[PDB]
Amino acid sequence: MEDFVRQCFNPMIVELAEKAMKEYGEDLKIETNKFAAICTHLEVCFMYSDFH
Amino acid sequence: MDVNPTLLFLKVPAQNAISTTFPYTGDPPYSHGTGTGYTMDTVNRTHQYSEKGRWTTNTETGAPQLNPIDGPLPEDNEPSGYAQTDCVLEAMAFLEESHPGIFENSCLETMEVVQQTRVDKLTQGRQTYDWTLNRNQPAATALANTIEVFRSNGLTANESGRLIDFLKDVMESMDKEEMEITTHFGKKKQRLNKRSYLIRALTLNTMTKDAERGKLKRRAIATPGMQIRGFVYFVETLARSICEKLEQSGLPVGGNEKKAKLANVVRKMMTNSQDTELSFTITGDNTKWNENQNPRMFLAMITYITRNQPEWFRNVLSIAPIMFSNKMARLGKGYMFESKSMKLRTQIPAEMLASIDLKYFNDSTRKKIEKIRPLLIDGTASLSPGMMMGMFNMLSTVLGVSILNLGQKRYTKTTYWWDGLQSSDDFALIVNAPNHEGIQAGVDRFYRTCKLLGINMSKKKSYINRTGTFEFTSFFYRYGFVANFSMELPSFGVSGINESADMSIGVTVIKNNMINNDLGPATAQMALQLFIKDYRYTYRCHRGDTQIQTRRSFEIKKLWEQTRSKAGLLVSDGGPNLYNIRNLHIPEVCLKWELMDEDYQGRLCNPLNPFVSHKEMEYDAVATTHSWIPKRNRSILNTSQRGILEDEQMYQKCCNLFEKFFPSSSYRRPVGISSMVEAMVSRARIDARIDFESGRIKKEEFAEIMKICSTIEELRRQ
RNA sequence: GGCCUGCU
RNA sequence: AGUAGAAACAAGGCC
Repeated sequence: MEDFVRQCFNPMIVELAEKAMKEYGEDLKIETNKFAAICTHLEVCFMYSDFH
Repeated sequence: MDVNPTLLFLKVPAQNAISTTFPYTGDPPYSHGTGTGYTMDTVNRTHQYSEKGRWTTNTETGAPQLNPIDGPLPEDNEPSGYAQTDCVLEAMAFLEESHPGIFENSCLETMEVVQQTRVDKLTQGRQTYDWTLNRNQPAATALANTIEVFRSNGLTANESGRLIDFLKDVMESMDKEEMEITTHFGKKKQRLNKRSYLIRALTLNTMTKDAERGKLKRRAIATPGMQIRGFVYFVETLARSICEKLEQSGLPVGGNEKKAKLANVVRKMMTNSQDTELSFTITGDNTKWNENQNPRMFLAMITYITRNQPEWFRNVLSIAPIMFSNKMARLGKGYMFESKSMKLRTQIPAEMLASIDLKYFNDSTRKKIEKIRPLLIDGTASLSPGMMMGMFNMLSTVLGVSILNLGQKRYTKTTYWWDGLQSSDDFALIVNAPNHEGIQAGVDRFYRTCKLLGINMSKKKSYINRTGTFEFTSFFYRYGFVANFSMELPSFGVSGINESADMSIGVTVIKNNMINNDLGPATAQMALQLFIKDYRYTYRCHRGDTQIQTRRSFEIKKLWEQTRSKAGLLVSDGGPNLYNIRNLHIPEVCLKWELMDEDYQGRLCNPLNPFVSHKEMEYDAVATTHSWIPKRNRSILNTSQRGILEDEQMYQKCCNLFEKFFPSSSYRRPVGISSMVEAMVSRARIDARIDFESGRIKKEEFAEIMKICSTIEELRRQ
């Protein structure tokens, strides 16, 4: 399912989400759903912030 | 009359005048060469105390290994490494029963510690063997090289910053198909296959031990690699947590607490005994302690301690004995030859001992090589069936405490009983009984049980005498501990850090010895005078009044002449000495504050001065121009590792800039996993934002700093 | 002869 | 020769 998270989002969002997951210690290979959730939350917050 | 100092013991009891028999005033013996003659002997002896064990062949490192555990019970008093697993587990189980909940609480505390510890903790260590250069490098340098290689070769989980993540990286490395390193000789890429890297990760580097007191024959001391460091750290943390909860374990505490514990034990045993019961204190000592603590017993203990704990914790704790059971002991520098007729000498690396002919060596080194050759593999010898030196002292002390506990009269099921205090490699056992044959039976039982657990009492350094007089790791006890002053004698000289540090350290040492080792007032004063004399003679900082001629005397005299209140100069600048028995706890510069001239006072403690090193035994110090730091040997320049100095320069520049950005980096280590540039840029942007919002920064400066940060980010992204 | 090192 | 004691120094590396 890594293709979905890697494609449906921007490269920067997935990169910083990877950094966050590495920070907390998790492995994206196992907890893929957590990776997708983190990317989605980051995209939500960025769309909230931008254009203001 | 033939003066005879030893005849003084006809009147003074041996304990009181025991300081006389400590020749701690002359240079300690120093190893004069290669530690490869003692390492082979250690390997051979370790394989000779376990020869009856079960041989095998490791299928990963491809080297022979010995497995003495559950071997045949010893039949002679000679040292035996045939520890019995059932007996070890019985000792541990009885220890847990006598102290309910010790292991559970220890495991909880260690789980917190392991979940919390950071990779930076591996830097606080002594010399370690870094597997990327096959040399001994400081802990920080070895860790940096290891992390660099891991990042280069695809291992990057340690970037999280936790130590356990680095351990995961270490374990994942051993499965890597082929590691590669980029060591210099312009640099080359050397690729290590799986087996070569695995043998290099398990290898131990052995160097001869220097400055050893109380032995005629030199020993060998080993330093572990960088992969095994973290697991050993976690295991040692668990063992220390367990020992701190044991009343009979003296290892994890200082000298005075050892005195307290031992006195408490003696009072409990001797006093509580009725009139009819006898008592006997054994001031024994174990022989070949390291060559018999088989790591498999440590694995059994670690598995019994961690019962009913999360599997991850159990694995991370068990990994250390598993790696130590397969250790390879790197031989050492290798012998050296000579040619009397041809008038020349040659050095042979220890690696080619497996291939070199035996026509060169002595009649003893030839036998040692002939016997160690079967174990050699790629220049290292298998050393499975024993330890090299400590590295598990806490756990070994736990074992000793268990065997001491095993005689509480609840497990003895007999009139005689024993207890005492255990400090790794040293014990004091206090037997009780209703008759002498009872004491004999108790001693036999203790000796046999220790032999079963795989630890041997030394019968040539142990005596049993009625309770009272006894000794324990050089803390003599005669109805109350007597202070022997000859052990702390080496500490009195100038330590050698720098001027202010040396003054503080010397006065603090004198005070402490007055407190603990019962140093009298007059002796303390004479020690103070001698220390000042030595300090002046070493730092050329004579009193100024004197006509001494030295490289530094001219302007010491000039400063003395210039000053008004000459009784305020620091002893480092030629001032008078103002200490006494009542001022030893006050740092010098704080002592002469009232007597100082304003000009000299201002010049002395000036932050702008370029000598203070911004700080670095607890000696009370005051920042001052006399806190400079000494140079380094600069011996690397000739070698091929010249490039490391440029790396140091660049690292220092970057870290100084970071210090500039983040004030707290110096005080508390900086945490976080964002690259340094990104952190610096984010801090700059937020600082400018807040300043512009309410502060000095205006629109022009805000725009300039923001565009500079934008171009910095652009340069980064390239 | 010159350079470099005095725990590498 | 000398220091020293289970192995070394009595100078070493490079151009």
